[PDB]
Amino acid sequence: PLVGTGMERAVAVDSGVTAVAKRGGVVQYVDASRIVIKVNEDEMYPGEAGIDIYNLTKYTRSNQNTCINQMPCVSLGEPVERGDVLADGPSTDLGELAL
Amino acid sequence: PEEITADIPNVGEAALSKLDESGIVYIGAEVTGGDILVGKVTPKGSDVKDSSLRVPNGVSGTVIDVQVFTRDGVEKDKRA
Amino acid sequence: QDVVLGLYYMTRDCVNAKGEGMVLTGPKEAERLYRSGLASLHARVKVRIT
Amino acid sequence: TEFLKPRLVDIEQVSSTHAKVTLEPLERGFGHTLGNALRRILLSSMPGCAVTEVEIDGVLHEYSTKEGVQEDILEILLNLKGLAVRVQGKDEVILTLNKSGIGPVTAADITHDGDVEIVKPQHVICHLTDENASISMRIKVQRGRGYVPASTRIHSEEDERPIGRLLVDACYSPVERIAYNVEAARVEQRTDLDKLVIEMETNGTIDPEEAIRRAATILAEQLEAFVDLR
Amino acid sequence: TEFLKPRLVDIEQVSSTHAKVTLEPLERGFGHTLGNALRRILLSSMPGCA
Amino acid sequence: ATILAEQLEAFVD
Amino acid sequence: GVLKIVKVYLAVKRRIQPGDKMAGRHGNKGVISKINPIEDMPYDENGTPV
Amino acid sequence: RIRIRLKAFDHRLIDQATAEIVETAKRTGAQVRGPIPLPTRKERFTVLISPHVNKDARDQYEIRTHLRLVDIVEPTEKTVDALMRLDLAAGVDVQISLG
Amino acid sequence: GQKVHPNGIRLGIVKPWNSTWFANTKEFADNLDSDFKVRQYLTKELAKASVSRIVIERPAKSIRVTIHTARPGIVIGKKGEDVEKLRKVVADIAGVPAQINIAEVRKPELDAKLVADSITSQLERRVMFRRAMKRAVQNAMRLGAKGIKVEVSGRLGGAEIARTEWYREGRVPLHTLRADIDYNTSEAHTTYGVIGVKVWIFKGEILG
Amino acid sequence: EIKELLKLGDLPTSGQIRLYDGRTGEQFERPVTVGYMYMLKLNHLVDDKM
Repeated sequence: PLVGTGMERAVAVDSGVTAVAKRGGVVQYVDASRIVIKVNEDEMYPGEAGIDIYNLTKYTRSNQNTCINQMPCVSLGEPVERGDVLADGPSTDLGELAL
Repeated sequence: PEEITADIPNVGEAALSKLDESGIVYIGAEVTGGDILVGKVTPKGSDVKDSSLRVPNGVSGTVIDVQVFTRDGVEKDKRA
Repeated sequence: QDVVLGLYYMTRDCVNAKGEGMVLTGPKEAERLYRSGLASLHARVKVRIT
Repeated sequence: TEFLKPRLVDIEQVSSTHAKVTLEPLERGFGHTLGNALRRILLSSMPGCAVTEVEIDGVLHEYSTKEGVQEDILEILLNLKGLAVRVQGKDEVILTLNKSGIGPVTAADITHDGDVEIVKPQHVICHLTDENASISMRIKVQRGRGYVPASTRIHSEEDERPIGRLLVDACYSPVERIAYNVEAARVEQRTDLDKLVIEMETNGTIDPEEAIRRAATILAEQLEAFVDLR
Repeated sequence: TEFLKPRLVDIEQVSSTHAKVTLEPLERGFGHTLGNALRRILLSSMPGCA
Repeated sequence: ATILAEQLEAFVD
Repeated sequence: GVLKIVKVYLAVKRRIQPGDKMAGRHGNKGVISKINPIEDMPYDENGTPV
Repeated sequence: RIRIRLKAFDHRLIDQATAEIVETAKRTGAQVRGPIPLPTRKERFTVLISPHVNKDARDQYEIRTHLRLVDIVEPTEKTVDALMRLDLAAGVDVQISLG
Repeated sequence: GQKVHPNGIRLGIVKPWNSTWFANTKEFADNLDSDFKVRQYLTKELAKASVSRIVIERPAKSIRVTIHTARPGIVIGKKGEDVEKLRKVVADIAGVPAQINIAEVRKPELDAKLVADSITSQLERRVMFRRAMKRAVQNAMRLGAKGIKVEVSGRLGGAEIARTEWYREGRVPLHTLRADIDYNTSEAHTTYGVIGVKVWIFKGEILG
Repeated sequence: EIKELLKLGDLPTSGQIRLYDGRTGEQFERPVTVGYMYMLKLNHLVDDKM
């Protein structure tokens, strides 16, 4: 929305339709099946070496017969922070809210 | 019991089409209204009928997914 | 609603427009002067109506 | 009858796509008539080639996803619907796009034939991320006019085609934006003449003097029904 | 890429100075092209004396 | 109609 | 209990057509009436249709 | 000069091919020689049609191999290469030969 | 052995060829052999799928197969799973890159070969041959065939003395070259012996 | 601030542009409002109601 109120970000994040990054870092981006995020060392546990693999929910039925679909909005080899969005859900555009 | 077979009756070479040789819609396709998705008809119900779940009137579409956790036996000789 | 706005804009007047105070031999050339681009839709004018 | 006739005097190309054209000389009052008529015809009825059927290997429907790419298959079909092709001889051709390796898939990677010309060598289609990923699509480019969509072209197609060919909507018209202006002509003895400055914006595939010639022939052959019969 | 030529189907001659040229069928958005072009020419360009 | 056709008679095929 | 359990997921793609309902964010409801061509739209002097 | 030898069983198909080739040539280069028809090979065959015996019983088949000689007098940069991507219809064996 | 083959007499005019390629005397026999192989394989595979016409077409050291079938769904299976499988085997058979296309046969009652196959099947599963023949004829007529003939021959009803019976309906001109006469044949390998089924389907005359 | 932002872009300050008509090619009198409204498609579709 060109004329929004800025509350689009909070609604599109806080409703869990986008794949908000749990731990920050870079990316490996296999993504055809899942976003693969390499974690920066400060947010990374000593054991469990660990890289976060996000499941994208592709074309499926909503409760009102609409289509809930997630699409990755980050490229390969691109830094992301904790709390940042990675996959845009239905009616979202780069973490905003596009009804 | 009722049966999942393509060998759909009375109706001719307008049943066996968007399906496999063992019955059920073959996935994808440009299905509309009046098509056949899952051949599902019984004998004794010259006394056969057509309960085969078809496509509702007025809708089109593409079969995106087929789920089957059916009565332990759905298989033909081997897809299962 | 739309049609009364179209009429209220059509049958009105302004104190100066294209073709103020010219004289017209009928309503047919009134519409011909409006379409060709020589008068305005609201411009006061002596016409000859029957 | 003291009328005149116009000619295309100067045809300037501002770019490869956006290009103006003059018309000189027009009679008094004719400028908006010819400009609006050529606008309506040049926006409705021009022939241009576009993508119609896309055939990707190892695909079931257009709502799936593929190995090694960014855009999903609906995104690929939209980015292929925006393509701008210019064939010369045939009216129905089949291209080929084959590419592996990490990096974006431009439109300049299509293995062209001799009589097809892809006029946008920076049109992006895919973003291949895996180096073990490949993509081999076979596009089909028809030629028509207007807008013919997938629903109507679901039964209209006579040539029984096999199943697995994704149907893309056909945006055939290569004209996107056209504006005309009626200036004052610089005639050395007449002051009551005008010029028509048509400012086209094409798809890059159509030649503007050819487009104006075709629109003029369309208008003349439409008016022949008024001329000959009554 | 072939266009629809029409047939002039009717001249309902109401009086000697009246006509109604029913005309069909044209391509979508061509009736307005032909009609507006003929109307502007007949209004402001047709030769004659008075 | 013939006025407009003779006006457009220049750049046709 | 249930024996033969076959679920098939169609996906219609509906475009827009005379009769759908659109609305802004302010309460301006609307049933989209005519789907005009590009040519008949009101274009500004830059050339872009609305 | 590029001599081009089109060979096919269907004559119409061959003709179509030839035209296409000419078109390909003519846009890029200049002075295409022309589509010269050489003699057709009518390779005939007689066979006995009975399974066992009846010698006067026979079918006489033939395969009409048509030849089209297209020549290109000036090979430019653009022209010769244009044929690489420009494959012709199936069932038409082409045979280009420069010089 | 009176009659000329209806397809064979019309290949130059109204009927086209199935194998559609050029080759010199060197590679021609081999090509033919390959075609025979692939076709045979296809028949074996897609028996349950109603397949009418395999059209082979090989340009540039790569084989393009085109399978005309009444039900693509059973030949394709899941979208690009069965077709793909078929392809590699085809390639192997040939020794070149393979490409399978699948044409959908509109009106399988009007396709002659398919009808013949159906009849054969019926015969195999011990129906009254005559009733089957009638069905074949009737159906075609209903569908809009200008005419149809079917013929069945030998050990009919397991009878010791073999005979032939045939049903015609509408017009089926065979001497007329411009007539689109879809002819084809099949064989029912019954318990008593083989029963050969011929069927002619006249779509209509072509004008050129 | 809307007017000042419309002055940063090269647009007219009133928010209103003169618009021509695609049918007749001639200017609408009294300039009209053109802008970008964020319009939504509600799920009351007409081929679920017919």
